[PDB]
Amino acid sequence: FQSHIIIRFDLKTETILKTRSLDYAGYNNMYHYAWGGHSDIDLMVDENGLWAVYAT
Amino acid sequence: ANFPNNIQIGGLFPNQQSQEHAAFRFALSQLTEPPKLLPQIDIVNISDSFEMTYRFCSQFSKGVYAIFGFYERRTVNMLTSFCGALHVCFITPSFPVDTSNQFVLQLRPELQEALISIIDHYKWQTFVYIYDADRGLSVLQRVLDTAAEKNWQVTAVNILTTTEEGYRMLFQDLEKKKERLVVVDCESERLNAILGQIVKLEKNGIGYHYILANLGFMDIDLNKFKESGANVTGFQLVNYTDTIPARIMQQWRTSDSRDHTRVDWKRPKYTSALTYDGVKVMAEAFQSLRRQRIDISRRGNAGDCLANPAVPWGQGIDIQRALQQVRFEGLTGNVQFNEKGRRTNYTLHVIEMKHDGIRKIGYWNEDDKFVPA
Amino acid sequence: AFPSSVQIGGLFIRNTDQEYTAFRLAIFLHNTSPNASEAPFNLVPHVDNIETANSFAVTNAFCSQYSRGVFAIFGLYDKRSVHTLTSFCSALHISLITPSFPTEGESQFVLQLRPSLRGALLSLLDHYEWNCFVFLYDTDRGYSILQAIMEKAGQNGWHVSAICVENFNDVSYRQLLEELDRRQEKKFVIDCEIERLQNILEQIVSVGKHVKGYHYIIANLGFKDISLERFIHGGANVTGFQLVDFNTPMVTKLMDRWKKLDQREYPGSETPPKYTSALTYDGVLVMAETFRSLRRQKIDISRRGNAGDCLANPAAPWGQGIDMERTLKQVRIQGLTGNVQFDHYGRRVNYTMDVFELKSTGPRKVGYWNDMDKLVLI
Amino acid sequence: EVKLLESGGGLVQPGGSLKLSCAASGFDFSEYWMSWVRQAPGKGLEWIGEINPDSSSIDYTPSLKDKIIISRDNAKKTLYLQLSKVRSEDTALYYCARPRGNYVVMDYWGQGTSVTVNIVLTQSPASLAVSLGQRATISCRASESVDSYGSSFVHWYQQKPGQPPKLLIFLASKLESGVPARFSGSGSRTDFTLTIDPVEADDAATYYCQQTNEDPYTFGGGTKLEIKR
Ligand SMILES: *[C@@H]1O[C@H](CO)[C@@H](O[C@@H]2O[C@H](CO)[C@@H](O[C@@H]3O[C@H](CO)[C@@H](O)[C@H](O)[C@@H]3O)[C@H](O)[C@H]2NC(C)=O)[C@H](O)[C@H]1NC(C)=O
Ligand SMILES: *[C@@H]1O[C@H](CO)[C@@H](O[C@@H]2O[C@H](CO)[C@@H](O)[C@H](O)[C@H]2NC(C)=O)[C@H](O)[C@H]1NC(C)=O
Ligand SMILES: *[C@@H]1O[C@H](CO)[C@@H](O[C@@H]2O[C@H](CO)[C@@H](O)[C@H](O)[C@H]2NC(C)=O)[C@H](O)[C@H]1NC(C)=O
Ligand SMILES: *[C@@H]1O[C@H](CO)[C@@H](O[C@@H]2O[C@H](CO)[C@@H](O)[C@H](O)[C@H]2NC(C)=O)[C@H](O)[C@H]1NC(C)=O
Ligand SMILES: *[C@@H]1O[C@H](CO)[C@@H](O)[C@H](O)[C@H]1NC(C)=O
Ligand SMILES: *[C@@H]1O[C@H](CO)[C@@H](O)[C@H](O)[C@H]1NC(C)=O
Ligand SMILES: *[C@@H]1O[C@H](CO)[C@@H](O)[C@H](O)[C@H]1NC(C)=O
Repeated sequence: FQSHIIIRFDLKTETILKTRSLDYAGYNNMYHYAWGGHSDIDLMVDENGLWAVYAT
Repeated sequence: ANFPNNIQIGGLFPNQQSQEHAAFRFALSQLTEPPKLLPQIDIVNISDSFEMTYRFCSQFSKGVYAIFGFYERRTVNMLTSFCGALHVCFITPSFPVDTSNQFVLQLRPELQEALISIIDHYKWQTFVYIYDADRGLSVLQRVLDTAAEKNWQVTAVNILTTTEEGYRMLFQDLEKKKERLVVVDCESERLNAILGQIVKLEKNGIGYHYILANLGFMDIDLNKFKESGANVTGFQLVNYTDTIPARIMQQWRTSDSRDHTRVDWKRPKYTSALTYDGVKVMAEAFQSLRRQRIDISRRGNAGDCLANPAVPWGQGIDIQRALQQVRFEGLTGNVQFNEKGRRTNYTLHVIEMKHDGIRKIGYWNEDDKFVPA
Repeated sequence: AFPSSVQIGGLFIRNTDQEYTAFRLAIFLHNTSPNASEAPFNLVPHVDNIETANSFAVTNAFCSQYSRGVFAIFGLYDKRSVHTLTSFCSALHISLITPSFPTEGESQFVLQLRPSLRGALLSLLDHYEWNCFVFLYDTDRGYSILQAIMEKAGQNGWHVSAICVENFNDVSYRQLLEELDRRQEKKFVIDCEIERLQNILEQIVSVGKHVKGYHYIIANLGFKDISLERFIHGGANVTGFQLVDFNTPMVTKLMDRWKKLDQREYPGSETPPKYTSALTYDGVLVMAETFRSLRRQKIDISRRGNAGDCLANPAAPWGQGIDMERTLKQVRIQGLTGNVQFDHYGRRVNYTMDVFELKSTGPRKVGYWNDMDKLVLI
Repeated sequence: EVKLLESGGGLVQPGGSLKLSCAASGFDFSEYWMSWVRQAPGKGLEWIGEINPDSSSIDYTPSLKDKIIISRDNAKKTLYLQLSKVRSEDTALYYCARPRGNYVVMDYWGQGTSVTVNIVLTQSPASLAVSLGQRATISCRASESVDSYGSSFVHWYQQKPGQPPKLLIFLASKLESGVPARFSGSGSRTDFTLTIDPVEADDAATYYCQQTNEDPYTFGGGTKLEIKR
């Protein structure tokens, strides 16, 4: 919340492992989508792996 | 409970010293009902959209429920958009406009149709329309379109863009023919200087029929236009002979609490009556909200006005419906708004003055049109 | 110590694909330039296509661009968004370069690229000796043309039948045309939007008034961009104005790149550029010229401390914004629309347009209108 | 400027009812309500009675309400006040005045006459004497607020013995109409001040500061002004 920090959380063991910082990314409605709503960072996956779409 | 004990009402006033502010304060002081209205009045330049939107956002963040203020041609679209987006009601006595939402309650009734009916009654076919640029050009379009259907000859003259020499040439062209017909559509504070210009260097008498397109006929000094053959026809919305307006003005006169500014007299304006009735419709709407036991109180402090996922509060539609479904008798008469937020089902007293005095020649309605009397 | 990257703002409107394409092409041509003097910096555009929700969306976009630290904003507006955008740009000392319809009230921090169309229209209506005609107009671009026409009619004794066709449909267009032909009205002046003008022309062809004996004057800055094919065969009198000269070395130099562009990478390049796209290109050139002139003036441009919220309790105008506006009003460049030069009100001054007429072979250049030389015929 | 005529001042019998004729010439009482004020010799004025412009309901003095009854007609513009059991101290100078809130010119009190049958303030200097054309300043300290409901709610009345009192400065924003006096309220005015410049022989009268902020409007001790030769 209110930070450019990507957090990995376990849904089975309910613990924390990694809390990294997305380098040079906007947060708190800085680079949101057209609908807004604090969507500055969008995390997705595909057949090649894990990708993050943001703005710089 | 049903309604909060105190309800915050914002206000955007052009200046601190005005008769409208005195009417606002007196109408607030008159009410004694359990729903109390706490006013937050800010002096804001109405010709600047940045200052007006800063005041609007500050009042929205403060937690107001409705805003009573004035606008201009520059800030009408901004106010309409913000009220339609944030679902905040705005009650205004300013000039009506066609581009508006249902959240803007315009207390001033329209006049673009009564003027056409009056012109048609007088069988006018060639006339000079002197209009003000910073007052809305919808009435000018309507006049031009009606001329296009009815093959009239309208000479459109702007007040700002015409100097004294242009007025002299125009009026010489008017006295070239016999029937001089002029329709003036301008506000009283400028119509006074306009009429002084007409009576000082130009002249009238035995002809020169004027139709003054304004809501107040007693608000202007017609003594200069008196003692001559010029005929003046105008519209009157409020007259101080009926029981309710006379009682309200008598309570205003013998007020234990002294009013602000300097005076409240010397040709009182109809905008003060519109402000009084705006406070009254606000009060009756909030009392009707309390009567129906519909919850209006804010569940949490309002955030920033510029939130991109701006969701509307759920009580805004109820507030707008309560403000719209109002019918009472006030200073200006029957106050009733249609589904579009403008005043409907009203009357104007058509008053003519032809070197004898004041004579009412009929009245104009939205259904019966101009009925002579 | 001028910054190597200068941030500019871009605000775009619904149906602005081609003007945005021209903006991007101009950014490409400025950024990747072989000459080191043409590009001593790099333009960074912060672009917002809002699909306007009036002043709310305009204010949101303006605040979003203002927080990023832009120096000037290249934005468009309509009748519902000109006042709020101009007031926000003037209050916060942010320059606004606009190719949209010209205005009069806004006199601070506004540079309008579109020239006024009242002088050429009045000169054409008085050289043609028109005294009784029908003016079909709309209020999507202001009231200046209608006010000027009514003032000229009052001062000259003309008979102008003014009709607003904003809420008119095709059937109502046909009824209006038949009614006007019944009153023996054959002289028309049309001042409407492009789609509305095309619909009016289609209705005119539908009722059959494109035959000889009917005269139409188009109050548009682009005459060759209007599909006038049936009017050539019918023989109707059509007179119009053109702002960009296609037989200019700069314009054909641009057109060489325009026909070589890719549609899938530069959308809207499948058609020749309109006058709005040419004004956008000229505006980008004007921004580059004024930034270079600010570089030559040893003025260190920066918005490090002014980046924040627009609606702060104390107004915090940009300190160097008046320098940017003074440098912007002093430019005099040569571009697609000819001589681009501005007065102290930020309006177009010293511009030349070409008055064309429709003949049996096509549009024929008849004359040219200049600001100080009025209408000169060939 | 409306005209007020009041004549017929004379002694009466012991306990006999007395009446004063107050005629509003040039205007009517419907425009401005007529109020009667009683002032004793060498003492501040007291509100004897307040009437209405539409002749609906009338008031009386806060000290003696039922002891005096005043009847006024706006259409005839005539007011008459009567009382019972008149004593030596009850025979004071009664004067009628139009409402000053309508206009500056409307603040024209009647002539007033005497027979032989609030607001607290202190004005300084009590003894003032300057030559013609000089500038005079008098400070009237008050224990109440200097301004009620934002604007000032005090006034200065230039009264003389046997002459009709006139209000020169009212509410520190509207001076006397018709004849514009050079002395008027200005500034914040914690104490009521009015700089008279230049002075004149006709401008020599007793200036009393009455504050309308404190109910009711009662004339204070005031300051005496003359023309030094
Ligand atoms: C309320 O806001 C309006 C803006 O809508 C203010 O009007 C603006 O006033 C300024 C001066 O304070 C004008 O700037 C000057 O314009 C003249 C040309 O008229 C130019 O020669 C000067 O160099 C200077 O730029 C500005 O044009 C004007 N804007 C308009 C009329 O649209 C108004 O002053 C504000 N009122 C108050 C009491 O603050
Ligand atoms: C303005 O009003 C006067 C008064 O009614 C009009 O004068 C009348 O004109 C008609 C026809 O010209 C005569 O039959 C009447 O006898 C006139 N009445 C008087 C009292 O003189 C005058 O025509 C009106 N002006 C306009 C332009 O309609
Ligand atoms: C237009 O306004 C008039 C004035 O108030 C309305 O007339 C009132 O109607 C109600 C209900 O029909 C009556 O109880 C009142 O006695 C009427 N008052 C007067 C003075 O006649 C009229 O109903 C309104 N019309 C509409 C369509 O709302
Ligand atoms: C209008 O534009 C023309 C150019 O089209 C200006 O003529 C130029 O004037 C400058 C001097 O200021 C010369 O150095 C150029 O060589 C001229 N260019 C020519 C003649 O093609 C003209 O001065 C402009 N007028 C105004 C009033 O700005
Ligand atoms: C004034 O209002 C009264 C209300 O009783 C009405 O009878 C009269 O006709 C009105 N006068 C005018 C001129 O409208
Ligand atoms: C590039 O253009 C500029 C401006 O005309 C000129 O000063 C410079 O010499 C040019 N450079 C080259 C390498 O031609
Ligand atoms: C049509 O245009 C031509 C060329 O300008 C002109 O000579 C002719 O008079 C025009 N005819 C009409 C009917 O306007």
